[PDB]
Amino acid sequence: ASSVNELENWSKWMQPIPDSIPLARISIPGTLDSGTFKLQNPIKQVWGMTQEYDFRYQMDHGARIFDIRGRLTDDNTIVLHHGPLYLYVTLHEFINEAKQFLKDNPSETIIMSLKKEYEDMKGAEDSFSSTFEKKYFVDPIFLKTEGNIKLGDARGKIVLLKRYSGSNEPGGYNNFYWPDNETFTTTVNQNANVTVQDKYKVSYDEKVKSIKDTMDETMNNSEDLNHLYINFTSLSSGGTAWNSPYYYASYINPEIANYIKQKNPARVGWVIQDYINEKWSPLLYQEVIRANKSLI
Repeated sequence: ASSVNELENWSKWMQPIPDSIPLARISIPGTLDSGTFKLQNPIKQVWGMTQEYDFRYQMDHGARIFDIRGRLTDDNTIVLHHGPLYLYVTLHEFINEAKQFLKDNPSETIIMSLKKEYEDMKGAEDSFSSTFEKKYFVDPIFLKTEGNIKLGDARGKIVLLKRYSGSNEPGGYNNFYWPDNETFTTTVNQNANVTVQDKYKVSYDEKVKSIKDTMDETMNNSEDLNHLYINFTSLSSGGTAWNSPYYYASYINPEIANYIKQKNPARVGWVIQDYINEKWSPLLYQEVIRANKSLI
């Protein structure tokens, strides 16, 4: 309704935000490689794994943006993958948890980034894009409206963020440029712009600076509703032992959590991170949600 105490309820933090506001303006916490919580093997975790708890936990902690990577199986089904590794998760598994969360908390909405992570299996009857639309995207939860999506036409639906080419069914965010490992800017739909900082695999120093720099612009340009700001706090960088996404996340998450606190911004943008949990002292996702206080 009209109170900043509705931002402290994670499951329904999107309730008090007016139905007028374009999803881009709102600042939302997200999860990188959302389906890696099932990796329990040691040599698998230090490489793949970027999250520890399931989707529902992720959503109950305030997360609304999910990085979903997939591969086409010969059984004609889309499954979650981290590079070549088969995460023991599937798409239906994700779409079903979303619906569950959205039924219990209809005041919310989840944005689902979908990207082809691995080459299709030979048995594949149809293509990856076509198989997704024909068998999944056709479900009624997926919002089929485009343009600058308002929080009003998104409640209860799933705002798909296409990150795969060859789409044929309208709905959500259209596939835009997006180069490998770096910060960039391009134009999305009719009325929109995107500045994304996906600088994975880079030094810790450079990384932190890139997050702060990117978050610095979103802060100044707080009233440009026509501008998407995706800020990835993830540091993939392999190296195994204490180089893993977990080692890095221990510093970056709290680090950025303070940055947002101290500065007391009016906009922080869509912040995607690794290891959403409650270990980290400051809590990034909570601070990202809180910066939306300016919208009520």
